[PDB]
Amino acid sequence: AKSKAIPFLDAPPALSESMPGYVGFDPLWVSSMLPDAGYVKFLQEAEIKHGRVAMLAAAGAIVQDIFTFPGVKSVIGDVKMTSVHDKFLSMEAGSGKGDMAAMHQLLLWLGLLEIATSVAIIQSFKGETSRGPGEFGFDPLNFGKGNSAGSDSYKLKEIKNGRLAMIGIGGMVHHYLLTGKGPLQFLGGIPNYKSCVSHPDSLLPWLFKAVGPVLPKIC
Amino acid sequence: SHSVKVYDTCIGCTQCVRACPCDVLEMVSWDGCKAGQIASAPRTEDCIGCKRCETACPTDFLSVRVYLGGETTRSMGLAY
Amino acid sequence: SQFIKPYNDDPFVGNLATPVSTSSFTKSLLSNLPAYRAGLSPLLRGVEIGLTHGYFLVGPFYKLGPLRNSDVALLSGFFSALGLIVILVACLTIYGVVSFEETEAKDQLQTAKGWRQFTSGWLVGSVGGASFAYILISNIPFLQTAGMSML
Amino acid sequence: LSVVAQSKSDFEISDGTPYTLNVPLVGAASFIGWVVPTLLPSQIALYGGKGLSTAFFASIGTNLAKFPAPPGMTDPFWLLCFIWHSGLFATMILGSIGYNGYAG
Amino acid sequence: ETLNLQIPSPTFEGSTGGWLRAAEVEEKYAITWTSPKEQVFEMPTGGAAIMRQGENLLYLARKEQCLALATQVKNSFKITDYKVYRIFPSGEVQYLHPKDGVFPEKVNAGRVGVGNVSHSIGKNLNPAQIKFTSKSFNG
Amino acid sequence: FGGRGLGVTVNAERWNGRHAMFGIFAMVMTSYMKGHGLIPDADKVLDIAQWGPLAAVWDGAGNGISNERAIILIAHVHVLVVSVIAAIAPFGFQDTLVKEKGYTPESPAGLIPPFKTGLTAEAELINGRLAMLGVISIVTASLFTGTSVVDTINLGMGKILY
Amino acid sequence: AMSESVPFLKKPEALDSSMAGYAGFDPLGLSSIADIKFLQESEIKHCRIAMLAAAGSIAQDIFTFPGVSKVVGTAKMTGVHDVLVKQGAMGQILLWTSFLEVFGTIALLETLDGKRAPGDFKFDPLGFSKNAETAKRYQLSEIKNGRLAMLATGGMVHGYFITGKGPLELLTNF
Amino acid sequence: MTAAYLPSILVPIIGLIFPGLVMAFAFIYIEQDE
Ligand code: CLA
Ligand code: CLA
Ligand SMILES: CC1=C(C#C/C(C)=C/C=C/C(C)=C/C=C/C=C(C)/C=C/C=C(\C)C#CC2=C(C)C[C@@H](O)CC2(C)C)C(C)(C)C[C@H](O)C1
Ligand SMILES: CC1=C(C#C/C(C)=C/C=C/C(C)=C/C=C/C=C(C)/C=C/C=C(\C)C#CC2=C(C)C[C@@H](O)CC2(C)C)C(C)(C)C[C@H](O)C1
Ligand SMILES: CC1=C(C#C/C(C)=C/C=C/C(C)=C/C=C/C=C(C)/C=C/C=C(C)/C=C/C2=C(C)CCCC2(C)C)C(C)(C)C[C@H](O)C1
Ligand SMILES: CC1=C(C#C/C(C)=C/C=C/C(C)=C/C=C\C=C(C)\C=C\C=C(C)\C=C\C2=C(C)CCCC2(C)C)C(C)(C)C[C@H](O)C1
Ligand SMILES: CC1=CCCC(C)(C)[C@H]1/C=C/C(C)=C/C=C/C(C)=C/C=C/C=C(C)/C=C/C=C(C)/C=C/C1=C(C)CCCC1(C)C
Repeated sequence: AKSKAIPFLDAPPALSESMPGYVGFDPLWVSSMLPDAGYVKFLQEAEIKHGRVAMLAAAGAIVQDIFTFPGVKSVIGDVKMTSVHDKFLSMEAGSGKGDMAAMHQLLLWLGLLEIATSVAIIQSFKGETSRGPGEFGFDPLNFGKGNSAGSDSYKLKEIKNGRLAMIGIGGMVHHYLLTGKGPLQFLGGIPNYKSCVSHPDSLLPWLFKAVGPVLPKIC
Repeated sequence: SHSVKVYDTCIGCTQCVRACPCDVLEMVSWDGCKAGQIASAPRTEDCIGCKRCETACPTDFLSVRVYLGGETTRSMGLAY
Repeated sequence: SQFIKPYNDDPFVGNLATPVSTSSFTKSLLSNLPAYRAGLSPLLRGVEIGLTHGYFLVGPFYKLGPLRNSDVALLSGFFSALGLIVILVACLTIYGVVSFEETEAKDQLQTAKGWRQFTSGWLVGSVGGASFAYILISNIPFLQTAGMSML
Repeated sequence: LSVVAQSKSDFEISDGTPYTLNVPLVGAASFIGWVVPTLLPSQIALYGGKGLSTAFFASIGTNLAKFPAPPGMTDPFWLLCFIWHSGLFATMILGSIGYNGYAG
Repeated sequence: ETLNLQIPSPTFEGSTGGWLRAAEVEEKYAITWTSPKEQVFEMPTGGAAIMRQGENLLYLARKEQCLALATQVKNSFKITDYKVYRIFPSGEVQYLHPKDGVFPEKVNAGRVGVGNVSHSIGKNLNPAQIKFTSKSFNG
Repeated sequence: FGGRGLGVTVNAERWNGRHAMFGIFAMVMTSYMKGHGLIPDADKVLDIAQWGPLAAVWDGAGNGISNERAIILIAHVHVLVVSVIAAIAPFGFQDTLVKEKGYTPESPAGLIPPFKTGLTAEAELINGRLAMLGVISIVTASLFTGTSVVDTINLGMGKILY
Repeated sequence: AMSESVPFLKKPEALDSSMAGYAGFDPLGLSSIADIKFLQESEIKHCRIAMLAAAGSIAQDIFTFPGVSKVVGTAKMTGVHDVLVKQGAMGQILLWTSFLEVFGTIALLETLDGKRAPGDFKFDPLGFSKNAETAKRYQLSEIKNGRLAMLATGGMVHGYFITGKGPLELLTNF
Repeated sequence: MTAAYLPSILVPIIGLIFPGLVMAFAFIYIEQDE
C-alpha cells in the first residue's frame, strides 16, 4: 500500500480510492479514527459542506467590495468583512439593541435547512439510505443529464474548488484582520503594511493580542 | 470452609443433625455409646458456621465443635 | 388488569416487571441510549456519552467554584472540569485492566479491547463537550449569568 | 400522548400488557370538567371578581406582559396556579381512573 | 433420579427476593416436592406462593433457602417427598438432599463417619505443642 | 505490570529520548525568547485576588508567582494535555506508551545501532540517547557553575541565542 | 423510498399517499410520536379556524357590521377582542364554539375507533361533493388553502403587531 | 523563605499525584488474579 500523493508513505487504510477527490492524502489517518462504516461518509459530507460554504464566502467577500445592494451602506457604514457581521449583530435584538435582524434571519432559515440535512446525515451514517455524501438532489437546471448527483468529472471540480475556496477565504479573513483592506484592495496593494486601512476589532479580540508582544507587529 | 468435629462423648441424640440448617451433619453407626450411633460431618463445605449444632448438643462440653475458618460464598451465606 | 408481573416470565428471578422497569416508553429510552443503542461501536458509545457528560461538567465548576467571582472563572471552570475528566479517565482505565481478560473480540463494551475503545471515546468526547460548553459560555452573555442579563 | 383512544402503536403499560392510555379524552374531559365549575366567580381579592380558572388565565396574561420578570411572592399568580393545578391533577387522576377502569 | 426440568413451578407473582446474577454464573439450587393439594405456602425469599397439586419445582440461590422451605413443607403440609439439587451453569445437576435416600437424622448403612475424633474435646493438643509443626490439634 | 513496556525497555528508551529531544529544543527556545524579552510582562507578579491562592509562592516580598513562570507552565500544560489524549487514544499508525503485553519487544540497540542517514528508528534512538545525556549535562553544569540554565544554554551555544 | 418533498430524506412510514395533502413532508417524524388519525383531524381543525381568521381580517378591514363602529372606534384586529370580551360578543362565540366542540370530542372518539374519517362531520348541504371526482379536488383544496391560511393568519397578525393597521391598510400604505 | 517555589511544587504532587498513583496501582495489585 503506497499513496499517490505521498509515494513513500503507506496508503490510508480506510479510504476506498473510488471516492471522489481521493489522491491518497490522509497522513494522520483521520479516516480510521472511528471504526464505524459510515464515518468515512461523514467525513466526505463535511468536506463538501465546508467547501460549499467557503465557496459562497469567497465570492461574497469579493462581491461585497465590488458593489453593495441599495441602502446597505447607509445603515452599516463603511465596515468591510467580518466587521459587518459584528455591526449587524450590535443592531439586532438579543445580540444587541436595535431594529435589525439580518444575522438572526440568515441563521433561522439556514438552521431549518440544516436540521433536515442533519436527519439525512444520520440516515446515511447508519446505512439506512443509499444517498452518497452531499447528494441532496439540488439540480434545478439540468446539468447532470438526468441525475442530480452529477458525473465524476463535475464532482471532482466541486471538491477541488471547495478545497481551494477554504484556503482562499481563510487567507482573506486573516488579511482583513491586520491590513483591514478586504480582498480587492489587498490585491491592489501588493506591498502592504505600508498602508493599513483601519478596521474595528473582532468579537473575538483576545486572539489578536499576541501580535505586539511576541510577534513583530509590523502593522 | 469451616471445620466441624465430633468427639467420642457423643451420646447419639441426633439433635445436632436435626438442628443443622444446611444438611452438613448426619448419623453413622458406632458401638461406643448406648444409642449405637454418632454424629458425622461429611459436608462441611456447606457449613455456614451458624453453630446451631453446638446449641443443640447436650453433652457437658460439646461433642460437636465448629471451628470457623476460611470464608467462601457458601460459608458466608451470600445469595449474590 | 395487573401492571406488575415476574421479570421475563421468571417468578423466581430477583426482579419484577413494573411500568418504570419495563414499559414501552422505558424500553424505547433504554434501547436508544448510547450505552445500549444497536449499531454503535464501543468507541462511538464513549464519544456520545463523553460529549454529554463533559458538556454539563463545566457549568457547576464555573458558577460555584472558588474563582467564581473572578474574571478568570470560565478558565478555572474549564481546567477544573478537565482535571476531573482526567481523573475519571484513569478510573475507567484501571477498571478495564482488572475487569477484563484479553481476547480477540473488540465489538462489545464488556471486553478488554472494547472497554479501551470506550475510554478513548469518552476522553475525546468529554474534552470536546467541555470545550464546546466553554466556547458557548465565553461568547453568549445569557449563559454567563443564569439568564439574569434580561432583568 | 403516548397512546390515544385507538389501536395505533403497540403500547404496553408494562412488560406484556397493552393498555390504552386515553390521553386525548382524559386530558380534554378533565380540563373541561375542572374548568366549568371553577369559573364560579367570587368577590375575593385573590380572584378579583372572576372565577379561579378565569383569574388564573388573567394572572398568566399579566405576568406574561412582564415576560422576563417572574411573579413576586405576594403576587396572586402563585396561589391561583397552585390551586388550579392541584384540582386539575386530581380531576385528571379521577378521570383516568373512571374512564380507563370503568370504561363507561 | 435426575431433575426433570419440565416439572411445573408453583404459582408465584414474582418478588425482588429471588436469585441474582450469581445464580446464573456460579450455581443455583432446585427443590422438588409432591403436594396432595393446591395450597398456599410462604416463599423463603418473600411473600406467598401456591403449590400446585402434583409435582412442584423451585429455584433458589442458597442451599439454606431450599432447606428452610423443606422444613416448612414438612412441618405444615407433612410433605416428606422433597429432593434438593445443586445446578451448575454448565448444565450439571448435583443431587443433594436426602443424599442417600434416607434423611440424615436416621441412621443408614454404608455411611462412613467424617470428622469423628476418638477422644473427648478436652484431650486436644495445646497450640504451643504444634507450633511450627503440621501436626493437628486433635491429638 | 512491567510486561506492558515499562521499566528499562527499548520502548521506554525511545519515549524518554523523544521527550528529552523536545526538552532540549524547548530550553533553547525559552532561553532565546526570554533573552529578547519576548515573554509578555514577565516581571509582573500574578495577583492572588484575580488568580486565587494557588498563585502564592511565599518568597520574601510579593509572595506571588511571576507572570513568566505561569506562562511557561501553561505551555507545558498544552503539551501535557496532548500527551494524555495521545496515550489513551493514539493515532492508528502511532507508537504506544503502553504495549499490548503480547508484543514482541524490539532488540536492544546495544552500544551503537546501525547508522541510518534517513529518518529511521535507529537515528531516533541515537539522537534520543544523546539528548537525554545533554539534559543531564546542562543541569549539572548549571548546578556546578552556579549560573542559571538559560545562561548555560547561551554560553554553550556561544551566545548565538542572545 | 425517498420523501417527495425532501428528496434526500427517507419516506415517512406513518404517512400514506391516499391521505389528502400528502407531500411526504414529515422531516422530524412527529407522526411516530402520536397517532396519524389524531394529527390529521388536528390539522384540518386548525385549517378551518385559520381560514376563517384570515378571511375575517380582510373582511374586517373592508367593512364592519352596522353599529359595530360605535362600540369599537379605532381598534383593528386583536384590539377589538379585548373591548368585545367586556361587551360579551367574544363570550357568546366562545360558548357556542365550545358547545360544538363537545360533539367534536365524540366525533374524535369515532375517528380513533376507526369508523369515522378524520375531519368529516358530513356537512355538505349544497351537495358540492356529489360527483365523487370533484370531491378529491375539494378535499385537497381545503387542506392546501387551510395550510396557506395558517401561514397567512400568523403573518397578518404579526404585521398588525408591528404596523397597527391591518393587512389591507399595510398593503395600501407601508 | 529560601527556595520558596518548592512548597507550591511539591505539595500538590505529594498531596494529590502521589496518593492518586498509589491508590491506582494498589487497586491494580489487590484486584489481580495472578
Ligand atoms: C458564507 C456566505 C455569506 C455570508 C455569511 C454573507 C453575509 C452577508 N452578506 Mg454577503 N454574499 C454572499 C455570501 C455571503 N454573505 C454571496 C455568495 C454573494 C454574492 C456573490 C454575496 C453578496 C453580498 C452583497 C452584494 C451584499 C452582501 C451583504 C451581506 C450582509 C447582509 C446580508 C445580505 O444582504 O446578503 C445578501 C446576499 C445575497 C442576496 C447573496 C445570496 C447568494 C446565494 C447565497 C447564493 C446562491 C444560492 C443557491 C442558488 C441556492 C441555495 C439553496 C440550495 C443550497 C438549496 C451579511 C453579513 C450586504 C452587505 O452588508 O454588504 C457589505 C451586501 O450589500 N453580500
Ligand atoms: C374531581 C373530579 C371527579 C370526581 C370527584 C369523580 C368521582 C367519581 N367518578 Mg368520575 N370522572 C372525572 C372526574 C371525577 N370523577 C373525569 C374528569 C372523567 C372523565 C375522563 C370521569 C369519568 C368517570 C367514569 C367513566 C366513571 C366515573 C365514576 C366515578 C365515581 C367512582 C369512581 C371513582 O373515580 O372513584 C372516586 C371516588 C370518589 C370521588 C369518592 C371517594 C371520596 C374521596 C374523599 C375522594 C376524594 C378525591 C379527591 C380529594 C377529590 C377532589 C375533588 C376536587 C378538589 C378535584 C365517583 C363518583 C364511575 C361511576 O361511579 O360512574 C358514575 C364511572 O363509571 N367517572
Ligand atoms: C450547484 C447547483 C447550482 C449552484 C450554485 C452556486 C452559487 C455555485 C457557487 C460557486 C462559487 C461561488 C464558487 C467559488 C469558489 C472560490 C474559489 C475557488 C476561490 C478561492 C480564493 C482564493 C484561492 C484566493 C485568494 C486571495 C488571498 C487569500 C488574498 C485576498 O486579499 C485576495 C485573493 C482573492 C487574491 C445551480 C443553481 C447553478 C443549479 C445547478 O443545477 C446545481
Ligand atoms: C365547507 C362547507 C360550507 C362553508 C364554508 C366556509 C366558511 C368557507 C371559508 C373558507 C375560507 C375563509 C378560506 C380562506 C382562506 C384564506 C387564506 C388562504 C389567506 C390568504 C392570505 C394571504 C396569503 C396573505 C397575506 C398578508 C400577510 C400574511 C401579512 C399582511 O400584513 C399583509 C398580507 C395581506 C400580504 C358551505 C356553507 C359553503 C357548504 C358546503 O357544502 C360545506
Ligand atoms: C464572522 C466573524 C469571524 C470569522 C471568521 C472566519 C471565516 C475565519 C476563517 C478561518 C480560516 C478558514 C482559517 C484558515 C486556515 C488555513 C490554514 C492555516 C492553512 C491551511 C492549508 C495548509 C496548511 C496546506 C498544507 C499543505 C499544502 C501547502 C500542500 C501540500 C500538502 C498540505 C499538507 C495539504 C471572526 C473570527 C473574525 C469574529 C468576528 O466576530 C466575525
Ligand atoms: C416548513 C416550510 C417553510 C416555513 C416556515 C415557517 C417558519 C412558518 C412560520 C409560521 C409561524 C411562526 C406562524 C406563527 C404564528 C401564528 C399565529 C401567531 C396566529 C396567532 C393569533 C394571535 C397571535 C392572536 C393573539 C391575541 C388575541 C387576538 C387576543 C389578545 C391577545 C393576543 C395574543 C394579541 C418554508 C418557508 C421554507 C416553505 C417550505 O415549503 C416549508
Ligand atoms: C429537559 C428536561 C425536561 C423533562 C425532564 C428531563 C428529561 C429530566 C429534563 C432533562 C434534563 C437533562 C439531564 C438534560 C441534559 C442535557 C445535556 C447534558 C445535554 C448535553 C449536550 C452536549 C453537547 C451539546 C455537546 C456538544 C459537543 C460538541 C458540539 C463538540 C465540540 C468539539 C468537537 C469535539 C469538535 C471540534 C470543536 C470542539 C468544540 C472542540
